[PDB]
Amino acid sequence: GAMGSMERASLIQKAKLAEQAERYEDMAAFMKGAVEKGEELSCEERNLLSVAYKNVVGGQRAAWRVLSSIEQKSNEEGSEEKGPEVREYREKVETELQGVCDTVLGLLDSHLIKEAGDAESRVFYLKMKGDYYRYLAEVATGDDKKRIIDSARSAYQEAMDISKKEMPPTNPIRLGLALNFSVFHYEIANSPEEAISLAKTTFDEAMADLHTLSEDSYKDSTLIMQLLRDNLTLWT
Amino acid sequence: GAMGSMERASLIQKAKLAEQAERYEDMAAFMKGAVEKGEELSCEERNLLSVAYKNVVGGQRAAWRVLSSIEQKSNEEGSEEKGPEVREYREKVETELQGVCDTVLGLLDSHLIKEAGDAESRVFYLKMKGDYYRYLAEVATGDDKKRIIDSARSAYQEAMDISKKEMPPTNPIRLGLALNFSVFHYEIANSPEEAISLAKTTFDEAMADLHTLSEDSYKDSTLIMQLLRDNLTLWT
Amino acid sequence: RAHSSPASLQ
Amino acid sequence: RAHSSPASLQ
Ligand SMILES: [Ca+2]
Ligand SMILES: [Ca+2]
Ligand SMILES: [Cl-]
Ligand SMILES: [Cl-]
Ligand SMILES: [Cl-]
Ligand SMILES: [Cl-]
Ligand SMILES: [Cl-]
Ligand SMILES: [Cl-]
Ligand SMILES: [Cl-]
Ligand SMILES: [Cl-]
Ligand SMILES: [Mg+2]
Ligand SMILES: [Mg+2]
Ligand SMILES: [Mg+2]
Ligand SMILES: [Mg+2]
Ligand SMILES: [Mg+2]
Ligand SMILES: [Mg+2]
Ligand SMILES: [Mg+2]
Ligand SMILES: [Mg+2]
Repeated sequence: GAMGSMERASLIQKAKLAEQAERYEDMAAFMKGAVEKGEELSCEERNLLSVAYKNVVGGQRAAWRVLSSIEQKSNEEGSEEKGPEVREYREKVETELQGVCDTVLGLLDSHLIKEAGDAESRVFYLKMKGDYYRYLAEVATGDDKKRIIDSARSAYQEAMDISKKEMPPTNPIRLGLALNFSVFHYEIANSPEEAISLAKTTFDEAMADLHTLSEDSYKDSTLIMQLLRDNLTLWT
Repeated sequence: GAMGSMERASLIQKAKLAEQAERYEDMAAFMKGAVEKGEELSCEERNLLSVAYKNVVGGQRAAWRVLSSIEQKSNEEGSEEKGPEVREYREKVETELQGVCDTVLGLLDSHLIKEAGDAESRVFYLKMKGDYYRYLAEVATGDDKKRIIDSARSAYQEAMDISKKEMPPTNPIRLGLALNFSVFHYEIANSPEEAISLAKTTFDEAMADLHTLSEDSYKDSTLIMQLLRDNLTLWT
Repeated sequence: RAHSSPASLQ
Repeated sequence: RAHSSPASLQ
């Protein structure tokens, strides 16, 4: 690995610099290197890993959506033939997106999840597994689409089961998981009613637990609750 | 070259798709491939080339400035020692920035400038040469800083001489050249008075020629004139 | 169109 | 701090 000769602590420090610089591909490469040292990640380090890859895949998802839209219009009646280039370039971006998702899934499988025993780490990694299978599902069109969807579902469900047993309903990881699983239901699984029910239940259970929280925790939780509400508004 | 097997027209078409997708590194790679076909570039194609590399180098310049600021604070009295990592990563970004600038300068030298005979193309390429030497000068600290500065100056001056002889004072290329040469004087060459004089003269000469222009040309010219004014406001 | 979670959670 | 030209000029 290109990062094999760099100290763990140096990789972490450079990931933080890359974040400040908005160099997210570098940030991801540093954090991959840090994971590949083989030690478990701290809470802060897990967050750095997530931020890095979320930003990398987010640029790719935004690009893919623009290209897919252009390709779809090219396939309408009365659209002039322009050759293979739009499909080719959409495919290029898609393949790179798939490669990033595969990289993340590979880190989780080798060996982040298997060593994650505390709820906070295990749920966070299983949520990430669901997320990156969801990003794969957003572009999937072939024979394995059902299996990709199934993999996302399974990871999210495992995470949900742990989070309900082990975390308060206000925990930001639990909230963000439920938020993303609701988006999966709505956008991927053709289950808008399930999406809406999960968002409602999650929001209400969190509301009932806010009284237990410090001011700072309250802010963290209410931030994610607001996203649940925003989606409910969009969906109902 | 990775683009050697792709049709010229396909590279251009994909550059335009990459622009829409905000995939500027891909856009630059497509346009490099197009230049390397060996044919001269049209006005539109020159603009695509410029947009692509301007956006790539702009992300690198923004990152470099963030890292340089962090490095400078680390060198203040009472700052704790944190090791070589900030210098190393600033150097990494700097080297990649230098490589992009070298790539652009190489395209201009092999062989865009030598085949550019019309004022519009020649001035545009000489302005680009000045710009990318200016970006090199922004990060230069060693024995060749003076020569890098000299190279920027020389390219800009050549472009200025042609543009004054061959273009109206409202031409957007002439205006953008003069704008950038003024920024060179102010930020690179330690010549604020020259910067201010050039911006003033350029603005006033353009104002006196606006009456000759269509509505659409008027809009193009006045856009660049406003940048000259904004800099004058910042500098005076 | 929907909002998903921020990357950083704690 | 100063403004430089846009990339696209015509
Ligand atoms: Ca219903
Ligand atoms: Ca004076
Ligand atoms: Cl990046
Ligand atoms: Cl392609
Ligand atoms: Cl799973
Ligand atoms: Cl609504
Ligand atoms: Cl890019
Ligand atoms: Cl580095
Ligand atoms: Cl020159
Ligand atoms: Cl002022
Ligand atoms: Mg070590
Ligand atoms: Mg037709
Ligand atoms: Mg075509
Ligand atoms: Mg929060
Ligand atoms: Mg050909
Ligand atoms: Mg101290
Ligand atoms: Mg250190
Ligand atoms: Mg203009």
